[PDB]
Amino acid sequence: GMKETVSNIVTSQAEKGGVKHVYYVACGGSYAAFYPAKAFLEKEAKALTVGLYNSGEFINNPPVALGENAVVVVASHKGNTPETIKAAEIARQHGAPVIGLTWIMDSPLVAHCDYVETYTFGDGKDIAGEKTMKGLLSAVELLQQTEGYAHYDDFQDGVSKINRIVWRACEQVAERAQAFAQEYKDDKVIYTVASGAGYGAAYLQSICIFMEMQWIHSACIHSGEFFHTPFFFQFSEGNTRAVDERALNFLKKYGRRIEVVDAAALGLSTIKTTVIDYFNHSLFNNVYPVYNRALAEAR
Amino acid sequence: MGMKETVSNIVTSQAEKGGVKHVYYVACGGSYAAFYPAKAFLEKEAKALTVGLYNSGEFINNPPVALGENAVVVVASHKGNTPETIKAAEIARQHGAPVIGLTWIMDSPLVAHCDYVETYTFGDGKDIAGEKTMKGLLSAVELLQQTEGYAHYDDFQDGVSKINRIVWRACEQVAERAQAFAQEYKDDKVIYTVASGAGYGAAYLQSICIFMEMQWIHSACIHSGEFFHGPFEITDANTPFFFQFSEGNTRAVDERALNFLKKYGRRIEVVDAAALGLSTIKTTVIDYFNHSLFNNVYPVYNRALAEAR
Repeated sequence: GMKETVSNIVTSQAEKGGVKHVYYVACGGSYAAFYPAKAFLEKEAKALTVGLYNSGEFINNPPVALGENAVVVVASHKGNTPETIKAAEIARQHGAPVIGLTWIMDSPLVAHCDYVETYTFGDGKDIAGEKTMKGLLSAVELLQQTEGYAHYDDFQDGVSKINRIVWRACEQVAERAQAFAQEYKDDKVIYTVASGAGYGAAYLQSICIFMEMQWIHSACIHSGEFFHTPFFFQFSEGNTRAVDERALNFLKKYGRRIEVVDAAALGLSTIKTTVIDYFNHSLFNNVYPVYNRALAEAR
Repeated sequence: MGMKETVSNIVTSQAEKGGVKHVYYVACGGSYAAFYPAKAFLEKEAKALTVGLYNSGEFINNPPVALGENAVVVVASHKGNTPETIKAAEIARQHGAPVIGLTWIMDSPLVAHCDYVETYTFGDGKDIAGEKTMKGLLSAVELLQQTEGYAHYDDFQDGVSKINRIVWRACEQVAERAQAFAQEYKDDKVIYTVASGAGYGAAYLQSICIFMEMQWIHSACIHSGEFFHGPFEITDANTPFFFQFSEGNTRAVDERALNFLKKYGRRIEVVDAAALGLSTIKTTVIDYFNHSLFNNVYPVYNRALAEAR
């Protein structure tokens, strides 16, 4: 478990000055999957630092605080990406404990980590166990076991709820997804829009899905960026909902074509407002496939 | 010298309160990516100091819990009237965090909500040594030097003394190529920028600003790290790339990406810091000068591209 893994780390490093620095390092889909974890530590930590790196950049330009007071968390689906493996090696060379997240438990990556955690994956998976959620649980536990986390139980409550929310949401959007697919099957460019701890899910939707999967041009616009062609709009619940609302109003005043995917309409608010931020990504990242499958099958 | 003094006042003021432990850079728009080098600087170089970089909207709606008496907030607003950025300054001040404001305008409403104000050079013929990005960086270098010490302080200052001349010469130097670029690309509906490292924000600005809102050409900014491995899925055949070839610790990342794109025969406009005279700056600090180079060279390319229509 993450709890136990972190316990072992906090123990192993206590005599070395403790855990002061957290680095999430991955490529591609796995990089975006750690954005909620970075957002969590940035919002919630008073002592711990957090950094999120592309694996290439990390191995070519490691931080000076990489050492015995750093924990490095690496992710690679197949446990094969050479740059992420090299990140783990470089971490261990500096005396930093390495947690690997992988689906393939005897991949090359496992050989260069101190701890390995796996996640649920594919159709039918339980969301409470998915990669993003393991990344978040690493952050939650690293916080809780170093400085304390005031909303630990609220977070675990959220973990116990998110699977049911997502399965229901996927059912709920299934009709709209059909219409969306009709209305957008000829578009060569679709923007995504998001903010806050869920931003990474919209970034994945642009890059991994529209561009790399469907040869549709895309960019992901932060909601705050409009002040200073259709839009696939991520309307979050929690502390940046007001940022998103302002952006949506703006877009509608230009009569843009906008597909709105609203966390509040999809039942996310059974999660307590103390932690709801951190569950936007898991909602959107597991709801978008309904829209994407429909889009692809209209083309 | 002014930024050294400001930070000196803050270090003194926060000393009997536990010291400065957290630095936040907050802005909208063009000011925001302008602080990416400062973020990259503290992330690479600091052992104790945390750094965060925020859009003002997100800062005011979701402020970090560490915002308090051991935090410093640097806000930037050009005319000093971004309501969100004024509100960011006010929220910090309410939390007991010293605020440094960056503006071109000493009279602006922003000045009334900052503990300290620094101005910066602006417009054509400006001293790059004094530009917004550079003041952001100097806040970071002084905050680090005056708290933990900074091993490359003098090298950093050397860089500051050279950057203005490097940038003006590079602007003259690319004038011819910029013409050719303009002709080559005048008919294009999509240009991607590519970059890595502490200069990435300049490539982000180049996409989202210049391209996507000066020629209304679809653009996006892609990190060099995306082009390490096949398959080549991201774009179709004819989509071209405006490629920021950095000097410093991520040059190798960029070199890999560049070779990947050439291997697949892509249309690439290369702007190379190494070929524009940045390499007089010591390698200990050269990462931090990429932004100021590219952000001040791109105008030449962009003016010619807009004219070629």
